[PDB]
Amino acid sequence: MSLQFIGLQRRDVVALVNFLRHLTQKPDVDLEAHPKILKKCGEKRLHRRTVLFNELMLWLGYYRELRFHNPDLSSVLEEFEVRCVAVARRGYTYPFGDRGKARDHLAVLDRTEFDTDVRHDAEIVERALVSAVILAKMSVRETLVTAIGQTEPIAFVHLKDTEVQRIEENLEGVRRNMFCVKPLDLNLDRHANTALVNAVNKLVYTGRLIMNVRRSWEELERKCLARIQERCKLLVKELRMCLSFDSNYCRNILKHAVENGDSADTLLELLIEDFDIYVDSFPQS
Amino acid sequence: DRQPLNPANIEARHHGVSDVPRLGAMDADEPLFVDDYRATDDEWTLQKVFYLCLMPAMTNNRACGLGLNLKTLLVDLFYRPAFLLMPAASIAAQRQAVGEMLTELVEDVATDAHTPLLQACRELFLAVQFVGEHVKVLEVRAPLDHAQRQGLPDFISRQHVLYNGCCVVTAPKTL
Amino acid sequence: KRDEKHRHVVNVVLELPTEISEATHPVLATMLSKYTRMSSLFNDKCAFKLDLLRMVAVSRTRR
Amino acid sequence: THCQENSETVALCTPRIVIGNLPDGLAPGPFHELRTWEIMEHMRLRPPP
Repeated sequence: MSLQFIGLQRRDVVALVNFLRHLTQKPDVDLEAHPKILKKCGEKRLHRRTVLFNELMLWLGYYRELRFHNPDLSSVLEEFEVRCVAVARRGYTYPFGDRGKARDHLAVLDRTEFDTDVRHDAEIVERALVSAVILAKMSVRETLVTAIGQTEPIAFVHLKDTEVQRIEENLEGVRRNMFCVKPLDLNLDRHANTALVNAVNKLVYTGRLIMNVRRSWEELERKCLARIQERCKLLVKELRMCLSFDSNYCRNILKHAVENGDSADTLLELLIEDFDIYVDSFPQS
Repeated sequence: DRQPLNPANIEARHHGVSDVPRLGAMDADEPLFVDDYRATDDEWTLQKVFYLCLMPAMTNNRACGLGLNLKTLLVDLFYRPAFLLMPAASIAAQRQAVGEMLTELVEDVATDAHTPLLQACRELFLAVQFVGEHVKVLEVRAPLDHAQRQGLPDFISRQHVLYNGCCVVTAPKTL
Repeated sequence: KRDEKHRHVVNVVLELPTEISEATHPVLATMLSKYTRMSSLFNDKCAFKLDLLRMVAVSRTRR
Repeated sequence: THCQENSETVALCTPRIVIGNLPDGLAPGPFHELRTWEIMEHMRLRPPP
């Protein structure tokens, strides 16, 4: 995919293109995580309109790289389905302090089917996690907060803390890098406890991983969307003073919205299509 | 068409941009060229009131819908050298120079002693910048709410909306 | 020939009078490079006509 | 009223400062407007200027 800047050298577009082509094998995937690459785009080195166009081109290439690299979910979703089925089987034949509310929470947990669009998997996996954690806290015979309004926190139940800090370091590392998925199953779970506790710990670890990769994807895509709308509004404002055919034409490109993903994609392909037309309105070098 | 319209990749547009395929793919049932989702809830409510109860009451149900064949009307109405050649720093001559149908269209409805017929027609041609599309009949398959979905769960209501058309009072005898 | 391509653009598919020249119309001088990259749509002569019409419209705005 | 402060439910009471804090099923619109007609008649402004 051709990504053209204007006031840029050969070495800098080489560095930017093998940064954008080698992002998934680099830790801490964020633009501001590697800000020398962003200052290679060249703020204060160049004029305003050209560096604003270069920033918007970089953010478009970043959004295309994000949406194309497409964080995979189907295998971890399938093992999450069989783990929900396993916790449902283990909760049938178990004696509880109360049968009715246990049966109610188990009824919320089972028959759990995910939609095809990735937006509503998070709330369904969250209600599955809160049902599983209610079964966990009640099955170990300790109290839960029964205050109406406040939900019970999604946490591991009766764990040794070295596995807990292992979970914190793994989940923070995937808060940095979210494209290489690595489901690290808890083989360090101790036996001789209740098997329902072991099944719900593995289930809640996979649920924490799923909700957190969706959270990281949402926050990064929302940050990039806000930044690209900011760059588009600044370029419309900055280009407004000059008047020509090419100037008003480049204005008529960026009047399209950017709040949708595919709107940003058609913005990028349009802005790369007739790039030689409006390039006279932008000063070079 | 009778095929369901699933993605956001069918509907797209470019606007004020030299776009040959969207002028080529007119009178086609596939693309459904829409600008951007501007209609929010209150404007949707006002729009529904104006085209559902405010219009047919006051006309006493005498309106109609029409779609102008916009490409041929625009090529016979603005492809003149007084429009293509334009400067940006004798009334019989300019009424001849504008056209033969346009000169009977903007002769009094927008022309006064301050600006002649040729002057305001440049600003009128300046809105061909944002060209529309042809008329399309869209049918709206929509089930009911979550209340009376239980009665007949298979029935889906069918509405019929006009796109790039116009609510019209009387037949345009010049058009 | 690129001259033959541009002559076929100005006087065959878009059908301009020879008073409307390439060397005097700068928006057409930019739009020849756009129009030469499509080998199709040469049967609907009004399509490129409306394209050049809205492009000379966007050439002469105030906004 | 009943409210919630720290993961618990506790009652809460406060005085209605004015007469207007009565609910609709206690002192509705026309009652207040006839009351203001009473105040107008007592203030010798029964035709409002």
